[PDB]
Amino acid sequence: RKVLVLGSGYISEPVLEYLSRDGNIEITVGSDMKNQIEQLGKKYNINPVSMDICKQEEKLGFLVAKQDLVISLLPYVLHPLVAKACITNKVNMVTASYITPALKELEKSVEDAGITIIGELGLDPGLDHMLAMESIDKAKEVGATIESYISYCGGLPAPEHSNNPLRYKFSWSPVGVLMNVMQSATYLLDGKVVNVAGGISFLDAVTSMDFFPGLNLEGYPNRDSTKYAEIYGISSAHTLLRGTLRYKGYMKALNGFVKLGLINREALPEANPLTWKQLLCDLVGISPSSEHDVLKEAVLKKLGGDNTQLEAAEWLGLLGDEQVPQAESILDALSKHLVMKLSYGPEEKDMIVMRDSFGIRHPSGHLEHKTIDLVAYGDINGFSAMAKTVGLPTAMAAKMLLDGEIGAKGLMGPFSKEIYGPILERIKAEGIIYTTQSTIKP
Amino acid sequence: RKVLVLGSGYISEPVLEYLSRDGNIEITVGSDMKNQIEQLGKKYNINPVSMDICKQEEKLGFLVAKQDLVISLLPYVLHPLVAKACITNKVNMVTASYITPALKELEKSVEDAGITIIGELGLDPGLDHMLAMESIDKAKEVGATIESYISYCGGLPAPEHSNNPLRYKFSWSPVGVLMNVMQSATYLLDGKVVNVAGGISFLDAVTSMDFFPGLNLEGYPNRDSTKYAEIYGISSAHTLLRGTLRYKGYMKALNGFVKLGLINREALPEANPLTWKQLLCDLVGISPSSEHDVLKEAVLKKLGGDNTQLEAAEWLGLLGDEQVPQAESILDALSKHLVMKLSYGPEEKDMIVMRDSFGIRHPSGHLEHKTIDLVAYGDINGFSAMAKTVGLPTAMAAKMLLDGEIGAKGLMGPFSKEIYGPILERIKAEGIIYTTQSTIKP
Ligand SMILES: O=S(=O)(NC[C@@H]1CCCN1)C(F)(F)F
Ligand SMILES: O=S(=O)(NC[C@@H]1CCCN1)C(F)(F)F
Repeated sequence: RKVLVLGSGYISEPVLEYLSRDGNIEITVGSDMKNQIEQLGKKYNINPVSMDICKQEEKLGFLVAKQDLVISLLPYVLHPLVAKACITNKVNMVTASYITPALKELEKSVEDAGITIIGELGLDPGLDHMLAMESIDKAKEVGATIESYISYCGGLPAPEHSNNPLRYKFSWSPVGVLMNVMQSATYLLDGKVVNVAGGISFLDAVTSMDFFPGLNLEGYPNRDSTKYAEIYGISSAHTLLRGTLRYKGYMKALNGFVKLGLINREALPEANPLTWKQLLCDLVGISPSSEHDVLKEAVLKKLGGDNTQLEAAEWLGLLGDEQVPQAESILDALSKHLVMKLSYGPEEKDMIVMRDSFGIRHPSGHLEHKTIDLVAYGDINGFSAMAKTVGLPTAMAAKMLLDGEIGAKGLMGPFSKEIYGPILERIKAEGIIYTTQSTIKP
Repeated sequence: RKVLVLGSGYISEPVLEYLSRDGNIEITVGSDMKNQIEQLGKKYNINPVSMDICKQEEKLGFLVAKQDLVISLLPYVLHPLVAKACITNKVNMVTASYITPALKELEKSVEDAGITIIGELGLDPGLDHMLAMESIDKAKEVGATIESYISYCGGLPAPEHSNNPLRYKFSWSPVGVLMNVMQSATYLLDGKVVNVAGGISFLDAVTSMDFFPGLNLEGYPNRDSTKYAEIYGISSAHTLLRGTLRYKGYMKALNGFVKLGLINREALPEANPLTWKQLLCDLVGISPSSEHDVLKEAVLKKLGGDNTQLEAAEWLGLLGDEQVPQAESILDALSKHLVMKLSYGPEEKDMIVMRDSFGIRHPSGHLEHKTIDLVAYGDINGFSAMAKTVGLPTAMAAKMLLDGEIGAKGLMGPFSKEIYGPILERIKAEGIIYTTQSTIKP
C-alpha cells in the first residue's frame, strides 16, 4: 500500500483523489516544481519530495525500491529513466502518455524482471484504445472482421465558452498543437495511402463534422493513422483514419498565424522592451511605428483582404503595445501569449467529445456500421473533463495492479479485455458515459 | 412548518428535495394522478392525498387551512380556485406559471386578507424577470435608462443528443409549442411595432443566433414582447424583443408538418385500426394503399421536392404502419407520437440556454451594451436542467416566505430586489451560474 506519483498538477489531482478514497495507501509525490507540489500537498495527504529525474538519478533508485508502484505523470521522453529504475528493482509502473520507441527497447529487460508496465493510458492515447478494442473483440467474437475504422477526438470548451477568435481555451501550453499544423498527416482510405501536406495548405484538409447537428464542429486528420493496423490487428481494413475535433473557425485562425510568420522556432529580434506591434512590424517588414499602418501591412499579408484573420490578431493584442513574453522563439512567445489570453477561469466548463465509426463485415456477408459517442463536461466544483478522462484510466489501472486483478506481465497498452473491461465499467460511475448504436446494410 | 404541494411529478421533485433538506417541515402533496403520487411518495417523505381541485373544492378549504403555505404546481387556469381557498383562510401561496387576468382580479381580496402570493416563478417566466430587473435596477442606481431589451431563452437537448429530425426531445406534451407556430408574434423594434404572421409564413421570421459559435442555434420571437414595458417599467425603450431558442432545422421540420396539414384541432377520420400511412393518405387525398405511392403524394405536398421534410416524416414513422394514438384531434395525435419517439432516456442530458442583451443609456450620454449568459446542463444521477430552473425558484421563494424574509404583502411577481437577490444568489450553489459582460460605446 505505497505508490510514487512522479510529476504533479492537473493530471495528478484526480489520480490522488481516486487512490485516496479507501485510505489504506501511502501517496508519495516526486516533482520538479517547488510551488506546485506545496499547493497539491494542501489538498491531498501526501509525502512531498523535490527532485529532478535526470540529475538526481541516485535517490530515484532508492525511493522507487521503497514503493509498490510508480505512477509516471511526466513528459514521455523521461520514461526510459523511470523504466530503468523500475526494471532494476522489483516494482511495477503505469504511464499516461505514449510508449516511445526508446521504452519499447526495454521490453526484453522488463519481462525478465517479472513486472508489469502499462502504458498508453488516459484519453488519447488510452480511451481510444479501450473503446476500439472493445468493439473489435465483439466483432471477433462473432467471426466478423474490421473493414473501416474512423475515430475523431477533441478536448475543447463547452459551447457557452466558445466566443473567441480560436473558439478555444488552453489547458496547457499550445506549442505542440500549433506545431502539428506544420506537420503532415498520413492515413489509409479505400486501400490507398493519403499523405496530407502540412503548413499553409493544411486548411484544405479541414472538413465539417456534422454527427451532432447542434454542435458546430470541424475536423482534420492526425499525424499518422496507418500505425493502428499493427496495434489493433486490423491490417485487412481498407480505411484507417484518426483525427482531431475543434469548433468551426479554429484552423482558419491558425492559418492566419501561419501566413504572418508566427509559427516557427526562429529567435526573437535595442534599449526598450519588445511589444507585439513591434514584432509584427518586423515580420511584415516595416518600421516599428504607427498602429493603423501595420494594420494595412498585416491585412495585405493575410491573403486578399481576410478581415476575419485581421480581427483575430487584433482581438488577441498582436497589433497592440503589450510586451512580448521572454522566450526561446516566436512560436514559444505566441504560445505564452495565447495561454495568457485564452485560459479557463475557475467556473468555466471544458468538454471532451469523441466519436468512433466501424465498418464490420460479418461472416454472413452483411456490413454492420457501428458508431460510438463519448461526451463529458467538466464539473463546476470538481474536476475538468480533460483531467477526468486523462487521469482516471491511469489511476484505475494503478489500483487494478495493486489489488492484483491484472495477471499479465511485461510492457503493454490497455488492449486486452483484462484491462479495458474493468476501466470502461468503472469510468461510468465517475460520469464518463459512452453510448453505442449500429445498423445493418445488405 | 407545513406546506401543501398541489400537483406532482417532474417540477415537484426538486421542490420536495430542496424543502426537505433541513427536516423541520411537513410536506403534504395533493394530486389528480394516482400512480404518480405513489411513485413520488417512495422517493420523498410526504403525506399522499388524492383529489380533483374543481370537483372536491370542499376538502381543499379544510386542507389549505391546516397549512402555512400552498405551493401550486398545477396548470395556470386552476389558480383562481387555489387563490379562492388561500384568500379565505390565513395562508400564503406560491405559483410557478403565469399570473393570469383571472388571478389579477383577486388582488383586492388578496391584500385585504393580509397575505403574500408570489407568481411568475421558475425559468420562463421567472428567471427572465429576475435577471432583467437585476440589470434594470443596477442601471437605475446610476441614473441610467433602458433603450433596448432583447432576451432569448430555450430548453433543449445537450448537443450530443441533437441528432434527430427536430434536433429535440420533449420533456412534456408539445401541444402548446406546436400551436405557438400557428400563433402570431408581436414585438417593438426602433419605435415601431412589428407583427409577425404565424402558420406557414412563420419560418420567414426565424434567424441565426450566433452568440456561441460552437452552438448551432436558431431563434424566433415569442407571442407578445410589448407587455414587458409596463411590467419592468421601461416604456422609454425603443426595442423590446423576447424569443425562443432551438437548434437549426427545428422550425423547418415543423414547417413540414404545417404543409402536410398535421397542425390543427380537427377530429380523426371502418373495422380496422387507423395507422399513420392511412392518416397521411387522407390528408394528401389518396386511397389508403401503397407506401411508395404516398411518398410521391407527400413530397409533392411538402413544397417543390423538399426531401429533408420528407425524410423527417419518414424517420418519425408518419408514412409507416404504426397505429395512430387515440386522441381528440390530429395535433393531439401527432403530439402523443412525438412524445413516444423523441423523449429523454434515463442517462440523457438536457440543456437550458438563456441570453439577454441590454442597451443602457447613462446620464453621461454613452451607451452601455450589457449581455448576460445563463447555461445549465442536467445532472446524470440528479435533476434535469429544466427541473432545476423551473423548480428551484418556486421552492426558494417558498422557503423565504416560511422563514419570513419577504416582508411585502399582496399579489406580485419576483420583480423586487427582496425576492430576486436572494434567489439568484442561492441558485449559484445549486449549479445554475450566469455570467455578465458589458462594453461602452461613445
Ligand atoms: O489535442 S486534443 O484536442 N486531442 C488530442 C488527440 C491526440 C493527438 C491529436 N488529437 C486535447 F485537447 F485533448 F488535448
Ligand atoms: O419552450 S421552451 O424552450 N422555452 C419557453 C419560453 C417561454 C415561452 C416561449 N419561450 C422550454 F423548453 F423551456 F419549455
